[PDB]
Amino acid sequence: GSSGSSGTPGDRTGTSKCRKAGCVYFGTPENKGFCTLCFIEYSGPSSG
Ligand SMILES: [Zn+2]
Repeated sequence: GSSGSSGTPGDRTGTSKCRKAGCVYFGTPENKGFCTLCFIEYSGPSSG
């Protein structure tokens, strides 16, 4: 039950999309641009 949401539902999601290009989710200023998902990977080691 939102008051008047124009865009997409969420709390402290952000206005700009995730820094990454191949990412549908949105990004955040706290995650240095990246989104919740990426933000995690950023720290964790990636392979392939
Ligand atoms: Zn992302």
